[PDB]
Amino acid sequence: SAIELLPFHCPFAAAVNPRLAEIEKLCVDWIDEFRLYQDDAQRERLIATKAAEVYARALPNAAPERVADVAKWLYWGFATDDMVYDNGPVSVRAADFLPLIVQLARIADEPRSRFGFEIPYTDALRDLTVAITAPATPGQRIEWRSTARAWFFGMSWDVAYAERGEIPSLNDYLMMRMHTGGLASWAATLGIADGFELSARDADSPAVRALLESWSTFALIINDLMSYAKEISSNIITVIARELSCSPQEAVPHAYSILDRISGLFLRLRADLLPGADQNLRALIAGMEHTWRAYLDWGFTSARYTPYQVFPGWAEQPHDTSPDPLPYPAIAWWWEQVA
Repeated sequence: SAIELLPFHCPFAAAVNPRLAEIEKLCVDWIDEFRLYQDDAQRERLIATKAAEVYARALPNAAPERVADVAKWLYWGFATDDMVYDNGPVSVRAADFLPLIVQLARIADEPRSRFGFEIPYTDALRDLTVAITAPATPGQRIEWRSTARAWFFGMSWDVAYAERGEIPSLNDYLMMRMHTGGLASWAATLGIADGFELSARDADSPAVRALLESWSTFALIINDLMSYAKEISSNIITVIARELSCSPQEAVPHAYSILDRISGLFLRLRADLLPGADQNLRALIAGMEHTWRAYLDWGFTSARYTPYQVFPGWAEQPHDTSPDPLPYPAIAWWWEQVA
């Protein structure tokens, strides 16, 4: 059932790499080099995702060659997504998905690994893995490997619920959405492209883990809200509708309440951490700010989610201003980290 989106609140200005044209050209030439499409129509649709633009908005100050390198990860993701999930009327079975997805996780870890059967665009996954990771630091490569594996594991969970034709509880959705959306992998690629890397102390610190998780969650809730109109099983709208036994339209104000309470917590943790933040944590927080705006500015102009959904506009203030923890025990601990 169709919904009406509410305006979005974002206290950060739009930003874009001033060499986007060059970034886009490098990516299109790479798309053609590895033929990440079966026909001209698929080629046009892949280019129309504007994966280069969303990365360029997240990385306005990064070297365009490195923005292009990490954008290949998202173009590959879109090309492989548009193939693997369009593979028959019948839902993909987790038991069929898992043996393929661990092979893709392995190639992200070590592209020299090869298998007796490989899906199309696996050569492209090898190429982008080397392009992204070869110039990176050892620590950045370790982050790339762990966050890629976490995303592939996350995908397996979405496939499990699609196979069962079931909707997860809101608590279970709020735990797993950060994993299924690969925002840890996104953050790892921002580090590689922009040239930053958290200390072990910062990366492990519960305040920074809460910052990363709250940011990951609300960013992917924005993704769900932008993708709903086009989708019409694990969308925030469908999850809340089932949780509260209400209509998808009745779910909308609840979705924006959760969005603004999680965004609100992110801003409190950001305010706590920025004064004492070293150059690396400052760079990550800048990347997080630019990603928030990037998803909104690109999400409503990209063909990836569009028209299906008109931009509902900008909100003067958040839809919910409560500082109280969300009553979801998977993520409630975040609020313990506010100083």
